[PDB]
Amino acid sequence: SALTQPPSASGSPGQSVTISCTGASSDVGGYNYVSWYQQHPGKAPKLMIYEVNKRPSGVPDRFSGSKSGNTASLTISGLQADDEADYYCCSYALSRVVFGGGTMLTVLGQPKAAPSVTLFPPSSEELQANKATLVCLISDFYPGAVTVAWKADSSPVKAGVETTTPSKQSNNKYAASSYLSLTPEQWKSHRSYSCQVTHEGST
Amino acid sequence: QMQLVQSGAEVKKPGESLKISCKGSGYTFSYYWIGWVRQMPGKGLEWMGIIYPGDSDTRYSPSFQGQVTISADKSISTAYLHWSSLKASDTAMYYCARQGDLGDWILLGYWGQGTLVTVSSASTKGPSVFPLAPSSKSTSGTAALGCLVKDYFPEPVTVSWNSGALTSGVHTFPAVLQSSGLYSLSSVVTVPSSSLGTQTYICNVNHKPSNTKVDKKV
Amino acid sequence: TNVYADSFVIRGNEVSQIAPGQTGNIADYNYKLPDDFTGCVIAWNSNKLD
Repeated sequence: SALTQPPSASGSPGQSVTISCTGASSDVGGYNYVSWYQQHPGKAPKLMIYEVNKRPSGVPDRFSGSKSGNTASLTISGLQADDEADYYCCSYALSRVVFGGGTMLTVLGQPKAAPSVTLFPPSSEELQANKATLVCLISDFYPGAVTVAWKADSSPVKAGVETTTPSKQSNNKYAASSYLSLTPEQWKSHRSYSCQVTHEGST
Repeated sequence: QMQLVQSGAEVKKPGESLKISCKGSGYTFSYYWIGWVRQMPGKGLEWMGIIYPGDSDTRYSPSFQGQVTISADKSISTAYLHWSSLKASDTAMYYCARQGDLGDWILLGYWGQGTLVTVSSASTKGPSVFPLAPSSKSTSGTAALGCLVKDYFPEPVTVSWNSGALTSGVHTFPAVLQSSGLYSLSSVVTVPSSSLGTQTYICNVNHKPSNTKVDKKV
Repeated sequence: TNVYADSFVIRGNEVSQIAPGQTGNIADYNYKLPDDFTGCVIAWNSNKLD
């Protein structure tokens, strides 16, 4: 059977945390055929724990495996900045390896502030043809979730809009960018378009 | 020191064959299980199969018994991963793993660098640049300028400023997938409002897949 | 009425000792079978896996 893991994990730096893993298999050889892997954003994974009663050589003692019944667990001695990465558990009992759903780990302690709205109107060169698009950017926010909205002359706009929320930097700070395409005639049909953040209310 | 090297990113149209490689070094490529792992954008790892350099004793995944093939060459110590009629869902990062000096024979203690694969119905088309002039009606405070790039499928498209100058105060945000299959990004720069048009404030866009150079001022 | 599927690994040639009546350190100290044993002895190469 396939493995399962919590959707995401959270905890404050310095405090210990435990990540669960359900679906461990077994065979006539034993019952400790469980391993764990870590993968930072933008690179390949890395083996972290195997044979939960032990661990690979050279791995720091900050990672410790455990298991109880049909559910494995991974314990971290202390959360740190370098612990923000994905974690996956695997089983290798029946001569087969199947990875679980994974999980995202993040650490708290960072201060919250205000997002950064950046609005640019259509360019003077694109309006001369049948192509125009608005640009709105957001950044300088700790939360990893945000949505953008558009409106013109108090009339909301919900057509032809795309937005992403990638990371600005690796220092706990994400960013986002959105666009809104339209024709030059539609631009002059109403007042100047506006951008909305809706990160922490009216913004 | 053991290490594995893989081929660069691969781009093809839907329903086309593809084959990549993964060469290992620092160890005898005779007695170490080799395999490949799938990982779609935002998804977890997915194992597909392993092989033994000593003999072609392939053990594919139950979900990849006929959708992909795995093989390796002992005369050069380089694995291979061939596809047939790539589908839209095949775009994913593929890592080649192998066993270590300890643990089980399917522990996969080591991993590769990864090989990216992407497919799309739209054909390649050079990027279109547009200048993002500052707001002349709200010049109060700090001014903001930039250039908008649009209508480019290739990912390697990048942007620069002043041919490499302006190390600070400049930033380029990643691209976004458009409904038409193309991508679009934007680069901005923040400087004092009194410093508008300091020397040239010119944008610089590069495109290696087609070697198309686009220079435009804002 | 019941079945016991035992399993273990040897160096290949020691299989000659895993049988009723046979002798050797293995059959004498690790895995001894009675005269009334009833079953099958199956083995295969596992140099790549074990």
